[PDB]
Amino acid sequence: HMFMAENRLQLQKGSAEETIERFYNRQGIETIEGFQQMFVTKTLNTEDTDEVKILTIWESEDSFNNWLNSDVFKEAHKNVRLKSDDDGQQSPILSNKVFKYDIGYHYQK
Amino acid sequence: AHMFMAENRLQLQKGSAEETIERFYNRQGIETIEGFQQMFVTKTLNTEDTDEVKILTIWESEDSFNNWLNSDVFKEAHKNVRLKSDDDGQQSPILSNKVFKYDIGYHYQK
Ligand code: HEM
Ligand code: HEM
Ligand SMILES: [Mg+2]
Repeated sequence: HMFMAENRLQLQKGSAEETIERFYNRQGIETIEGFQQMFVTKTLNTEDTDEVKILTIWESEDSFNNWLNSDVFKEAHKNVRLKSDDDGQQSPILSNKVFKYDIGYHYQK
Repeated sequence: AHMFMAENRLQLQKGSAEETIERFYNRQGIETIEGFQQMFVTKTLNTEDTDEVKILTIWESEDSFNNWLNSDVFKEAHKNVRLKSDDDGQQSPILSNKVFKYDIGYHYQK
């Protein structure tokens, strides 16, 4: 079975679009053996905080862990700040939460 | 134009995720919809008292999804689906569902 890891970003209202633009060019995730796909989504119809989800699809959980442990993961996140960080005041990113999934079925037309 | 994702999130009785996922192996018309691209059916990995299965559908547009939602094939696919809360839902492990909708701002394929 494939594996999915989600990073769920809790953002200030209206900041989804500027946040998504940060994901346009790859920073090495694609070099990890077992990486397959990524989607970056904006949750529609939110009334409070904006929500952006980063969905990554892998041949296995092991592949994902390999990326978490990689230098490219660190490089991609080096200038990322939460609003709570000492130098993070201007960041619209409030928090993140990671979700993990077994992919029990996939179909493509 | 951006792809669109619709999610149906199922809250399930503990232990019923795998049997529920098997119900999605066979297509029931969604593949005939103009704009339909992909589906993923997932089980959440956690320590909660209920199982959670998500059905993620990926479309060329929200319009395409709306067409499917209102279609005969949607009705056909779901005609025998019951919730535990239904009068005739005794054999159903499905406690509830909730729909979520997303704009896909970016996609990359290796
Ligand atoms: C620790 C909290 C995290 C925050 C606040 C965060 C936020 C961000 C931001 C803002 C970017 C774009 C960076 C830039 O401007 O160059 C990024 C990159 C990325 N993040 Fe996170 N992230 C976190 C951890 C994670 C985790 C745990 C995952 C696992 C799914 C993840 C998935 C990704 C991916 C796939 C990229 C693109 C990587 C690449 O192209 O190589 N992030 N993250
Ligand atoms: C009314 C609440 C719903 C429940 C309880 C439910 C549950 C189910 C179940 C158990 C199946 C397998 C059918 C079978 O056993 O033959 C199914 C089919 C399916 N459901 Fe739902 N569903 C609901 C509405 C939705 C919605 C709103 C979506 C939108 C994402 C969706 C997406 C799908 C898809 C893509 C299939 C496969 C259709 C095909 O192959 O043609 N469902 N649903
Ligand atoms: Mg808004």
